[PDB]
Amino acid sequence: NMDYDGSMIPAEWYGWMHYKTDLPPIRDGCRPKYKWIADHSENLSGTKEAYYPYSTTPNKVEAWEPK
Amino acid sequence: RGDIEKVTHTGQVFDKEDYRNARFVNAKRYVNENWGIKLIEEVPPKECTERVVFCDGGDGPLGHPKVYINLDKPGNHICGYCGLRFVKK
Amino acid sequence: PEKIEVFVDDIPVQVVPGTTVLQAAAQIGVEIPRFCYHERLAVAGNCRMCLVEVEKSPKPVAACAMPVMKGWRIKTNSDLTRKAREGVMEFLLMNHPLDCPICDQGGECDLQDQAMAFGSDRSRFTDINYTGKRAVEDKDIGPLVKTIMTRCIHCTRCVRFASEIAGVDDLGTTGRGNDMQIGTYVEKLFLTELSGNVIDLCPVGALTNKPYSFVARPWEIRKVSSIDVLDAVGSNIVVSTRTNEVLRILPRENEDVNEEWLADKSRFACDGLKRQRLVAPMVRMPNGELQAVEWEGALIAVAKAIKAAGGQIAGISGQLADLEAQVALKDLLNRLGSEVVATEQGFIAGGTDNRANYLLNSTIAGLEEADAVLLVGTNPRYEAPLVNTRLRKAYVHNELQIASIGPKIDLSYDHENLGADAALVKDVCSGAHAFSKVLEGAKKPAIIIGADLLERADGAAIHATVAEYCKKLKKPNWNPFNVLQTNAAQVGALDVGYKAGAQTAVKAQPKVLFLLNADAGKVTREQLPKDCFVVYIGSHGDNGASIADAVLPGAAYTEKQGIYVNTEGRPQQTLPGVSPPGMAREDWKILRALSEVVGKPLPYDNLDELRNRLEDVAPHLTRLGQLEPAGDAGKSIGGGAIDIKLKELRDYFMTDAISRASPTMAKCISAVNKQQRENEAKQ
Amino acid sequence: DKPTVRQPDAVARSHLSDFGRYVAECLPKYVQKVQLTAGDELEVLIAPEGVVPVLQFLKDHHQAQFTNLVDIAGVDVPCRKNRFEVVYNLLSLRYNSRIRVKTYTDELTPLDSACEVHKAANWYEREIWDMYGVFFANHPDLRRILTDYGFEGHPQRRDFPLSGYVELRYDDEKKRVVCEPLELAQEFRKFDLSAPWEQFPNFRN
Amino acid sequence: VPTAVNLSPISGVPEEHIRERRVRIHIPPKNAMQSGTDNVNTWQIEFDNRERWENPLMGWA
Amino acid sequence: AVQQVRPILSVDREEARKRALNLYKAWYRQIPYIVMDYDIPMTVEQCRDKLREEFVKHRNVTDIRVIDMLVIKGQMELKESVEIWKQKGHIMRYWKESQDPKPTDFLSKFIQGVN
Ligand code: SF4
Ligand code: SF4
Ligand code: FES
Ligand SMILES: [Zn+2]
Repeated sequence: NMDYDGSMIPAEWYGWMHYKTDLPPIRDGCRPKYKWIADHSENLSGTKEAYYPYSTTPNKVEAWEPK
Repeated sequence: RGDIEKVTHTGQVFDKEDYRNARFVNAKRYVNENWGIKLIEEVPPKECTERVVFCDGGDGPLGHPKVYINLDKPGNHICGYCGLRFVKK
Repeated sequence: PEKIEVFVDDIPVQVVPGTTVLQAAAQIGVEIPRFCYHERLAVAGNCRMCLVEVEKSPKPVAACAMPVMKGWRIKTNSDLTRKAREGVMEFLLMNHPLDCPICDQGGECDLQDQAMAFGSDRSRFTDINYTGKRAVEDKDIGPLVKTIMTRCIHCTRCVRFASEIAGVDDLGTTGRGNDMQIGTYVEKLFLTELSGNVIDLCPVGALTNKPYSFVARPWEIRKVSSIDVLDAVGSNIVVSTRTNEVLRILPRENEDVNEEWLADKSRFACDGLKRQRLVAPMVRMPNGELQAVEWEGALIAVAKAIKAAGGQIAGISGQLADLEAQVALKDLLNRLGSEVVATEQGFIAGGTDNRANYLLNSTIAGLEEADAVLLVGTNPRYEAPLVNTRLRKAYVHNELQIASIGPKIDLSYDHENLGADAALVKDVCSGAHAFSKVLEGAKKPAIIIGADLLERADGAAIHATVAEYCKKLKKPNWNPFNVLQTNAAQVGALDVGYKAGAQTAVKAQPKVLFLLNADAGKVTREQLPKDCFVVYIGSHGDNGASIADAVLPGAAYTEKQGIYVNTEGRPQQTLPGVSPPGMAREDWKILRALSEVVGKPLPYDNLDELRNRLEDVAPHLTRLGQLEPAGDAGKSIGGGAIDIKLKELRDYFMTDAISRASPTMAKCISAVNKQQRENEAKQ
Repeated sequence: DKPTVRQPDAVARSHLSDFGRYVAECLPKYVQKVQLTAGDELEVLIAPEGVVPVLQFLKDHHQAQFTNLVDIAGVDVPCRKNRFEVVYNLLSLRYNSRIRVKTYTDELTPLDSACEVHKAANWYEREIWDMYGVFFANHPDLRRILTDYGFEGHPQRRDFPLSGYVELRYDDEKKRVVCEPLELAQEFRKFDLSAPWEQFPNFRN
Repeated sequence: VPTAVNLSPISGVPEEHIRERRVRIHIPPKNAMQSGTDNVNTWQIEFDNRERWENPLMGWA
Repeated sequence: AVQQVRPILSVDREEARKRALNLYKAWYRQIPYIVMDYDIPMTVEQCRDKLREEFVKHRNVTDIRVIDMLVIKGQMELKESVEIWKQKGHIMRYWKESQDPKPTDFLSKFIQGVN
């Protein structure tokens, strides 16, 4: 209560709520369901569990390592 | 927290002496749990009879461009787009 | 002789009668499309793209190999020419795989650009749905190449390059018709010091750089002109830099030096700038360990060791050092009262004053016009491979006959070995041997001497003997004396005034010693006294840096701007395409800062003032890309057998420290030894 | 027919050809070369000293009533001896047409202002003052119009870099918006999109 | 007027880039993997490459 | 060599020198109205010293068209300072009050960074 926002709607009901499709996901047999599809998450900004970026490539110049 | 010391699928992790782990005291590190390598070697290879086979991603127009793989060489032949493996007995 | 008139695109032009349609077209400016015509290879008619319509002819002619006659009107922009080009390359593109996003040649592929210009807009190939296009298996040609034979268009450039320039005939054309595959019949490795150029010569990119595997894209690449320093040819290259990282080394066309050709060691050593680098200044603390310190503390430690030396100071120049660091090192040693400097590769005594004793006096572009050459203990296939390409071109075209002195070597062409004794080196200079009569009867003779015989003392007299024979072989605008060096710093150091003896600094017995990019391993700690202080200035950690009491990190040849002088004497300057990593800086800046910390500063604070100081040294080092003709070169022969250091490919791969640091050369050596051990297991 | 290829207008080509020869006959001193480009547009390349009368002629002749001056465009070509070129685009409502009058200007050579003829140029040449840096003599008000008040240099000159030379931030020990040397967080990745094979054989002559 | 005209104070360039940068006039190198010479057909001015670095946040140049 | 060009507001060097001295006089009169109005932390004498330094770094030019272009640009800055037409952030840009100075000796430049 008093914490509702627009990010609580999952991916299957998002097109039904935004009038993209007239088919609810109860009878929408075309929507896939794979093993790697994660559950829906809200916007976690302003929270200790937010996103913060980083470099994905590792170090490309290696030093000596005298020993 | 184990997400700071977790390694991504590109082989990247910050060291314990690095100053760049100070950015993760207030926001958690995002590491994708679904590595593409494990989910592409979980798919078994497809046994085929013809000398050449065609791959299109398994979706038609929604997959990759259609390419032809030769199967006369023994072993597993990997499609360079989707990673599906073909084999001829 | 006379010039015949041909009307190309309704434009009259006077051409030599031996020229073809495409040469006259390139003379007036129009570029006729091609896939198999390379001007350094033999002509062929297999790609059929260059079809042009000449007047009063029933069929179009191939412009690459049809010689012109008087009165022809060639129409490049005709309707029949464009129809023929569109049909021919539609046939080229009916069986090409849809591999453009996973193809490393894409963005600079000839087939993509020749479809956007003089190509059709849509594919007429209905049969993609059923009984579709072909696919052929990949052949493990080598560890340097990545072969996807489905993308090959059968243009026969790689086979002509192997059988014409590379020398070995491992590549071939198997099969007949639509199932023809351009590859080796068995699982073999194609090995040449020139396989990287095959990636250059493949127009579609079926043959791909395997160290440059999916790394970047050609529109993204910042291209910077540089000169490779690992070989002594001084070949002009272009370096691919994107987002402050080296990607690959590609040839840049200089007709005098390299002519679109690059060695495998010069090309596939871009990984060596990434591994075993030096990023921090290191000082050997008295507990026995080399620890990384700050720049100012390392500089004052080297200054305190210099002040504790008190007159016994010597310095050794290496193989990767440029002209400017050698000038700064010699200026620092001469300002500190030390008259001894050293170079790693040795030389004869008294040959410093005249350039012709250490110069490839015949031009590398002129060596293709030689009629008979003599090799005195050198292997130019591995020591300086573009000189071997020039000798192969002169062997193919100018009917060159070549005799060699030393052990049995493969020069990628037919040659006769006279022997291994040095006394017959006198005999060719005496006139008793028949090859002396061959050299005297030749129109443009030459004698090529390796530098490792000039490292020897008594063979130095051999040098003088060859000079006497050059007084019997002098020709107008042709100097027969030739000395083929190994590293790119020896000629520059002898131009400055270095004593090229590496044992000279050991015999001087200094208290502090300067190693400037030296990794040859000629100096150890047991030769030096116990109070020595070895200072390393170079960029790569190796056996030169393993014996150093103070390690100062430098920049590589792609990270600094520096003049290098090759064997022929052409001084060329590299360009800083990528910033140095860590706390590494330019070497002459390290020497100037050391002069500031010690107390006697060098008079130059900028690079242009250092070029002015080089002008004060010698005016020919200031001008770049211009070679002045040197003068004439100016006796107990020892009984030692003549030996060559580079006799095989595995010795050629680990010549230099940058080539030592890279894992590509280790992969090549492992693949070569694996192929040899499988051959020995099968036999 | 050819549905992909654009069909031109023959009567507009004939009318602009006759009017271009008429303009080249009327002013032999200032008109340097009259050309008719593809797309049925007439370009009258003129001398710099004829910048003010020719437009006046094109304002005031009975077969040249180019009442509107829609814009003035400057093109920076550094390879030429006279660097900038200045393109006046004029619209005629009476004869329902357009003309382009092109002149060349050095970095220091003036241009006589067309504000006595067309008042819209009262700002338009100001833009050419700000973007390129050519002085317009007899201008009622010549100032920088689009750039910063403390800006140095001219932006759309090709010698000027894309990202400029300086940046602005906020500084608390001075309590002011301050000027700093330019450092991008990520540099502008230059793409090499030059064509290696020529496509148009009609433009090499 | 003399034809040798210095326009450094007019162009708005800072003086440090005037006294420090070196300008290379060159014909651009042909791509060795491509037979086309249309991009070779011009000369061009380019400026000397200074230091690039990695930003500590995310890893750009 | 020799070249015949159209002049900008002056024929010879003496008129351009007179225009530069007119700029110096007008900027001298405009400085005390700049100081009291713009809310800047610069004393009037520091402003006049900065004006002198701005003229000193352009004393070296000799060409009259370059001098007159500098006169035109200085007149534009004067017109942007008579009417206020600006803020205090742009007036202080001449002093470069935010840039920390860099050393000129080679040892400190070697220690700090490659620039
Ligand atoms: S060879 Fe050329 S056309 Fe074929 S897939 Fe590669 S980039 Fe595309
Ligand atoms: S592999 Fe490349 S170079 Fe060799 S024939 Fe095929 S397309 Fe030509
Ligand atoms: S270029 Fe003439 S047939 Fe290939
Ligand atoms: Zn696939």
